[PDB]
Amino acid sequence: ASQITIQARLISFESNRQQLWKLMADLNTPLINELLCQLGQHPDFEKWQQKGKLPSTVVSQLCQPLKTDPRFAGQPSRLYMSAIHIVDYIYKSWLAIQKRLQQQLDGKTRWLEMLNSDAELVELSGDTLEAIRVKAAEILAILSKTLFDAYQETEDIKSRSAISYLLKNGCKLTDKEEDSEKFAKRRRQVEIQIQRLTEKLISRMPKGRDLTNAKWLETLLTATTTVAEDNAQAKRWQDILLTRSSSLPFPLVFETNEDMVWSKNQKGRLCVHFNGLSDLIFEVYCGNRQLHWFQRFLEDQQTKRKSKNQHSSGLFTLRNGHLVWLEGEGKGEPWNLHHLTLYCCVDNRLWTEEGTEIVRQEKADEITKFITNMKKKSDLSDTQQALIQRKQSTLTRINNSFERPSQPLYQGQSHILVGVSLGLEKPATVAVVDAIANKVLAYRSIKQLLGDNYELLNRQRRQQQYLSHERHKAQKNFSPNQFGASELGQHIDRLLAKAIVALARTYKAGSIVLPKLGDMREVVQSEIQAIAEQKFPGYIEGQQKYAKQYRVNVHRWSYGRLIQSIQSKAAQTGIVIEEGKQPIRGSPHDKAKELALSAYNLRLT
Amino acid sequence: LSTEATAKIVSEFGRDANDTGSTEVQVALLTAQINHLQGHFAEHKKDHHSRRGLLRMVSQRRKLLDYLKRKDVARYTQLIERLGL
RNA sequence: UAAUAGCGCCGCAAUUCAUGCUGCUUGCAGCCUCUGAAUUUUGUUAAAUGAGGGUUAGUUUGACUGUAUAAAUACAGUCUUGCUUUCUGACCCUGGUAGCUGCUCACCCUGAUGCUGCUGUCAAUAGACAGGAUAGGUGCGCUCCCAGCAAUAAGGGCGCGGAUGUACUGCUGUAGUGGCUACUGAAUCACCCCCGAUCAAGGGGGAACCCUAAAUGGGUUGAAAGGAGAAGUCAUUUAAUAAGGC
DNA sequence: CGTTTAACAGTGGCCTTATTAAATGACTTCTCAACCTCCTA
DNA sequence: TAGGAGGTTCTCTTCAGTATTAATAAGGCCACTGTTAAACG
Repeated sequence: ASQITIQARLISFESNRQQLWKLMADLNTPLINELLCQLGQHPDFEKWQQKGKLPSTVVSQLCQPLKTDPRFAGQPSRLYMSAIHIVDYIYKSWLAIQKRLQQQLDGKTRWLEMLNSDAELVELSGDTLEAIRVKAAEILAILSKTLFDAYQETEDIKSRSAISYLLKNGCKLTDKEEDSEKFAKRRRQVEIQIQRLTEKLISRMPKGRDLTNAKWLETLLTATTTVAEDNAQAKRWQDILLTRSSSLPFPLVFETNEDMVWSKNQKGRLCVHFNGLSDLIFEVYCGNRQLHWFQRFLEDQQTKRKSKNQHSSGLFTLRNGHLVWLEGEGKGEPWNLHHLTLYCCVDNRLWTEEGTEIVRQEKADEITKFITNMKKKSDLSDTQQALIQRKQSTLTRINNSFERPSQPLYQGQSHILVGVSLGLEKPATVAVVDAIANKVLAYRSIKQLLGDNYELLNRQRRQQQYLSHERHKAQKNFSPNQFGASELGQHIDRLLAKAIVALARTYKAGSIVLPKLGDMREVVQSEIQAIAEQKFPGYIEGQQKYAKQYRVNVHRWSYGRLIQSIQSKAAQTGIVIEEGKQPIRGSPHDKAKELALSAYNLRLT
Repeated sequence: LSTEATAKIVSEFGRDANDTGSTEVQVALLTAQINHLQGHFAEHKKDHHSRRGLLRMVSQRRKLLDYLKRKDVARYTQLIERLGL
C-alpha cells in the first residue's frame, strides 16, 4: 500500500463546465444529502453503532428507489455510484470512530474499577498489603491483556486485588509504600478521561452539504417575522443563523480506473472524458513533475486496447480519481470561478516493472483467496457466479505484463535500523543504529536533517504565534483574514521525511522505526486537568489557564502528519517501517537509540 | 436607524407626549431595524459583523415581548398585532 | 522623556563532549581546526535574526534510454504541461469613489491579549504634501514595558427622563471604528524592455558573462516539497445566548 | 553594639460557566474495482 | 469490431479496550506581615 494522489487542472468550454456544475451541485449533492438523512433514520441504525460495519449493500438499497426520484433523476449511473460511494465511506468512518471510542470508554471504566490505593486494597482484601504484594508477585510469575483476562475471569477478592496491585504499577513490583496523593491524582485523571470519552460519544451525525442554504434563508424569515416562545427555540434559531453556508459540491469518486478514458488532443495535450459523460471532454493541465503519471495513464489504456483487452486494468498505474471543484477568488458564476481538478490516486509501486510484479503478486494472492472463499458456499447465485467469473478473468489477465521502466528495487540491510524520536520541542531526531553491534552508525538532529532548511523551523514557530495573534486581532473585527501556518508545517514535515528516508538510504537501512504515540493530545489534557483541579480547587477558569500554552503546543504538535509523511516516503522507497515505544525519560538521541533497539528486539519474534 | 425615523416611530408608538423607552417603543425600534436589515441579509450573505447585530436585536425584542406579555397580556397582544409579529 | 524588568528567538563568546577532527593503538588516545551536540552567557565599534499590505501559467527541484558508476552521482541523448504548496529575490502600494450595514458613547474612575507609535516639509491645530517599509522600547520581536487615547475589555461609581411584574431603555454626531458589494489606482515579475493572451499564447526586441578570435552562432544571468477527498473530534480564540442543560 | 531601614519571602483574597456558531491548528477513521453485457456506429 | 453507458458484488475471521517507568511546568496582581541582612550613631 503506497497510494499517492497526483492532481491536474481540467480545462474545457464554459458549457462543458456548466453541465458538470449543474449535474453535481443541483442533483448529486442533494442526492448525497438525502441518502445521509435516510441512513440516519434507518431502524437498524442503533445496531450499526454497536458494530463498526455498516452492511455492504444497504446504501445501494436506499439509493435504487432514489435514482428514479423526480429531483434526483437525470444522472449517469457511474455518478449515482459516486454518491453511493461517498455516503458509504462517510458512514463507514462514522461507525468506526464511535465503536472504538465506546471500546475505550468501556476499558477505562474497567480500569477505574481496577484502581485502588494501598489502604483501599487492604480494606477491600481484608489483609495486609504485604500479602497483596506477595500474591501479586506470584501472579506476575503466572502482557497486560492476560492480567485483565485473569481479573475479569476470577471473582475472588484477594486475587482480583492482586491484579489491581500489579496493574497499578504496570506489571511491576514497586515497594515504595508512599505517594497516596499520587494515587488520588491518578484516579482523578482516569475519571477525567472517562468524562471526556463520554463527552465525545455524544457526537453530531454526518451533516451533509447544503449549497442552496434553504434552511438558512427560511430561518432568517421565521426569526425576523415572528417571535420565538422559549429560550430553547431562539437558541436553535441562532445556531442555524450562524452556520456555515458551504458552496462546494461533493467530489466524484470513480472507483474504476477505466471510468476515465484518456486521449491525446490534436495539439498533443492529454484529455479525459468520464464514463457516463463522454460528450464532456476535459483537457489536462498538469505540471511537468506530474506529466509522467498522465502519460503513463494514456500509454497504459492504449496498451490494454492494443491487446484486445487481454491486459488487466487492475495493474493500471491509475487506481481511481476524484473530480473535485477547488475554490476561486472573485465573483461570477460558480463554473467560471472554481477550478475543476482531477485527483488521481496512483499506486506508486506500479511504476516500475519490478514493483508491478509485487502488486501483481498481492492481487493474485488476495483474489484467489476470494475465489476460495466464494467456492465454499453452495448458494450459487447468478450474479455471484458472474463475480466468480470476473475473479478468474483477473487471474488470467494479471500475468500479461505491460512494458514499464525497470529498477532493481531496494535490497535493505536488516541489521541497520533507523529510530525517530518526536517531541514537542525537538520535532524529530534520528539515530541510525546497527543492531548486531549496539554502536550507532550515525546520529542526526533537527538541524542536521533540515540542513540549509533549518531556518524554516524557527520561522514556523515565530509566525504561527504571530498568525495566532493576527487571527485574534481580526476575529474581533470580523475580517476574513484568518491565516495559519499549516502549509509551512506540512512542508517542514515533508522535508523531515525526505531527510530521514535519504539518511536511511545512505546507510543502507533495512527499516525505519517510529514510536507508537497513542492518544497523546488527550493524556496530557487529562493530566493537566487533574493537576489544575488541585492547584485550582473550585476555579474552572484557573483550571483552564493553567498550562494553557503547553496544551495548545501539544494539540498543534503534528506527530501524526509527520509519521504519515515518513510512512509515505518509506513505502515509496521500500523501507519496512516498524513500531516501538518511545522511552519516557531520556535525551532525544538516547530515546531514538533505545526505540530502534527495542523495535529490533521485538521484531525477532 | 435615522433620527427622523426614530422620532416618527416614537410618535407613532407613543402612549403620551414623553414615553421614549416604553416597552412598546423599544419593540418598535428593534422591529424597524430588523425589518431594514432583512433585505441587507438577503443581498450581502457574507456580512457576519451585521449577523451578530441582527441576532442581538432579535433576542432583545424577544425579551421585551416576554416581559410585556407577563405584565399586561392586553398591551402585548395589541402591540404584536400592530407590528404583525 | 520614557521604555526599565520578564519571555521567546537569533547570533558572539566560553566550557565540556562527539554524531566531528586527528591518529592508528581500532576502540582507544588526544584536539576543538571544520561539522555538529549540551550548558551558560553577552548583546561588541557586530554577527545573525527581523512580523505593514500586495504582484508571475516566474525559475529550479522532472520522465525515459544509454554509458561510467554496486549504487548515489556524473555525463550524453530523447521528451516537457501550466497542479498544490515552502522559501529567496525583484517590483508595486500605504488607495479612491459610490452605496448597504454592524457596534460603541449622559458624565466619571480604574484600565483590557484594547487602539495608536515611520522620515521629512508645511502647519505645528488636525490635517495635508512628498517619501516610505529602517516604523516606540531591547541584536530582533512580544499579549511584556514606555507614551498618548481608551465608549467600543471588564468592574465600580453616578445625573436626569421614560419604563417600572423579572425586560430595560434615551441623553448619538458618520461622531469614531468595523464588515459587505460595485466600479476603479499600481505592480501582473524572476537578467531587462515591448505587444499579447490569461478555462490560454506566446511572439519579439536588448544587455552582461562564458564558450567562441568572433557569428540573436550557441549556451548561463535564485532554490526546494508533495497523499488527496470526505466525515467527525480535540484545542485556542472570538461572538451571541443562558442563569444550567437535560 | 546594638539597630533601623532596604529587600525579599510567605500568606490571604480574587478570579463565573454552559451551549452553539465561526476561524485556525491539529488529531482519528474510511476510501483508493474490474470485468462483463448490451446497444448503437 | 469499437466506443459508450450501465451491472454487480463481497471480502478477512473476529474483537479491541483498559498498565506503567516522571516531569516537564506553573498564576497574576495587590496588599499585607514577617525575616534578614547590611550600614551606622
